Amino acid sequence: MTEYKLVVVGACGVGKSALTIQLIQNHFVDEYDPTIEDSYRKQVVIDGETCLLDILDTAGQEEYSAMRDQYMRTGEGFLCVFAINNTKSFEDIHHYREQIKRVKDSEDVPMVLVGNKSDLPSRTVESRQAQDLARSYGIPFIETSAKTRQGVDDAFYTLVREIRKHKEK
Amino acid sequence: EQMRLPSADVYRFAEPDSEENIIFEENMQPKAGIPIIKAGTVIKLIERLTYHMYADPNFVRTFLTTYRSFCKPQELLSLIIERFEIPEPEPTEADSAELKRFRKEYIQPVQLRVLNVCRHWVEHHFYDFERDAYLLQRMEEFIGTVRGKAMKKWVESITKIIQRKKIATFQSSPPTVEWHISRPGHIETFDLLTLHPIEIARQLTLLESDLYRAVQPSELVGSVWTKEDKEINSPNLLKMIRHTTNLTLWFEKCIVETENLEERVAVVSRIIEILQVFQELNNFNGVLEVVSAMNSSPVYRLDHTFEQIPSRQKKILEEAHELSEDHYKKYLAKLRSINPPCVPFFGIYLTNILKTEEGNPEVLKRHGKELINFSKRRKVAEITGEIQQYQNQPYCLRVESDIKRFFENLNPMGNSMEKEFTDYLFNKSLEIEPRNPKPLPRFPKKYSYPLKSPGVRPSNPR
Repeated sequence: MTEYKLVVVGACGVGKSALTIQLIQNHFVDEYDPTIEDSYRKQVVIDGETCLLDILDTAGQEEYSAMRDQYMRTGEGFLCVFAINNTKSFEDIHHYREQIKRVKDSEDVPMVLVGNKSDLPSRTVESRQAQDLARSYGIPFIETSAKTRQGVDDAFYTLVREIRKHKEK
Repeated sequence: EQMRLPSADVYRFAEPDSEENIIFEENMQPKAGIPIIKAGTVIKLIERLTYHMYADPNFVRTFLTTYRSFCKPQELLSLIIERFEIPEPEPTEADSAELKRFRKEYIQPVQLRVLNVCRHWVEHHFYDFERDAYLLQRMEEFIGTVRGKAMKKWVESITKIIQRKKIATFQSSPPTVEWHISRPGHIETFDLLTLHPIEIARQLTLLESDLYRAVQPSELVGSVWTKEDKEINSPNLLKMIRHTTNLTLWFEKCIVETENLEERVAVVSRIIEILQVFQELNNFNGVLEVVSAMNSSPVYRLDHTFEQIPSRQKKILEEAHELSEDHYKKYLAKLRSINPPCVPFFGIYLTNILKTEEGNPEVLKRHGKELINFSKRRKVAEITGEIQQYQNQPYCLRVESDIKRFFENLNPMGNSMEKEFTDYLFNKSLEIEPRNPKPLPRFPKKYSYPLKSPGVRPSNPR
């Protein structure tokens, strides 16, 4: 059974945690303990091929800025997350991708752009802006909602598809 | 054989327990045989915080560490004053007997529990009072209101603690301080290779131990180090992290600015020796400073440098790298087995508190009514409790104030911004060891002193 080492990156106050938590946790249990091992591992079926997702989310450690390279090098694919109510977090994505390209030492690293919607304030990054940015990098854009759990599966599953497309090519 | 309380109309806390106002975890408390509260209304949480049947130290500590998300300090004080002022039940049709029992088994115990909450609040979470002087006014006029002869000594003890709070040497012999090329007093020559690697590690362990020990639960609860007021609310945590980052960057800088290959091998070797003694001291923050520098993109790619590193030191580094692997599996186990003094890596606690607060709801709902999810807060309080258990034991090591100063005032970035500096380090990496197929250039030596390390073993016996 193939295992996919995924890594979540982005600014703080983005909902990086909520994205990964909502993937992992059962659809109708609002509960989580990040200390146990099932916290970051999920068996899933994507395009009829069973696989194991290993998600690294280091949310809360953004101030340890010199540890990003270390954490990033563990990944095969990356979710670059911004918040649709925080323009700065969207403008930061360029740096994260450039850092990922440097760590992995590759121009095409499996990658998806994710715009997360939690609660107020209101949207400042229109989906068109993100679709355009994603197109310039040659990667998928997925928009997700922390409240409703919409988009969460699609975001991770798309990354897995990008990893599979990269491994043939 | 129950007490018969007042009606809820007159005294809110007499409202009986139900599924709509309090619920419990299925297991009983450690050491004590008390129910573990899962969730309740703020009225019920305060009832149990000041319960008549027994004292609950665990619940008190957990409540006063975490209450501020669901209840304001001013509100908490109003509620415990309301709790304290217990009216007696109205007579049935006549008249003691049940009235004297009520005074003995309901009023007096509850009043003492309220005083214990005030004592614990004032002792361990005095920052509430420092930030809201009116809160302290209300507390003092309330504490001055308490008359009971049995209450007197608890009241007087609370007053004592308030006055103390209004105003802000080794056990065994520490080892001898180690010197290499730089002599004592000559701070002008101090550098990575000229200071003794043992003493670099010791003095960084003292700095990083102090930084670790200064961080309080008030900087962590509510995930406040990630919010817009992080500099206001979490200054000591941020100072701790900025030092860690500073030194990682300094290690990277020392490596990539040493352009001569032979000298860069000496620089990397010495950093691995510092890691060796960080590991001897259980300074895991220190261990990860080095490992982060070594896995940074400017250093990681230097295959010609790591080729000439002695095999023994490769394995030291590789072992340290493996701590971080598989979501800190080896680090977690190693920290749990070792005993103080130590300096743990804070980042894991940060993520776990954040994910706990993000991954569980603030409230639970039962029969349409809204209960405060207390088990969430207990889990955060367990993590902050684990942080505190490693803050009590200091290191048996002498401070060397000039070496201390050197590492405090370290500033490898200079006036450059983060992106600018990490680009500079990476461009330096490409200069000194170009990308294949480009040939490896030679660079002249920059160190006029000897490169040979004095090793990681104390020079004299004691």
